[PDB]
Amino acid sequence: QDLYLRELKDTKLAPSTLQDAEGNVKPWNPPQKPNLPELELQGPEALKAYTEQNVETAHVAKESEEGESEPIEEDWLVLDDAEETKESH
Amino acid sequence: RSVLKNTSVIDKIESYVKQYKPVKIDASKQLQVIESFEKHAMTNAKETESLVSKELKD
Repeated sequence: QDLYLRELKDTKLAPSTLQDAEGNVKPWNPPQKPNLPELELQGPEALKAYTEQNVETAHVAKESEEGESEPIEEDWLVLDDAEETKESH
Repeated sequence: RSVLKNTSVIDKIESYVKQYKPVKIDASKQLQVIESFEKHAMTNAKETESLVSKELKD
């Protein structure tokens, strides 16, 4: 069907200079290559956070420590305050 | 990864995860201080345990 044929040939070929050969675009007055693959290519890193979330920050955890190796001057206080609790107990 | 047809980053952040695959280790650092706390605890415990065993029979 040459209706279908000529329709599909113009359908294929009229944007084929926008897809097959990159002679960017004749009817569109703004250029097409600085829309999606140049501006909007960094789109998702213009739409999400840059240099922390997309670079993802493989980050070292803060090494949380013990009671800093001091028994004496606080274990005696814990012992005497425990005497005071057992007074109150 | 086969979802994104225009991939270009999934091997990058894949390698970024496999870089940080030795993530970070923990700490069972306490082998000097925790023995001191259980030493004081076991000392007071054995003192109290023998004391009340004496005082019950007394």
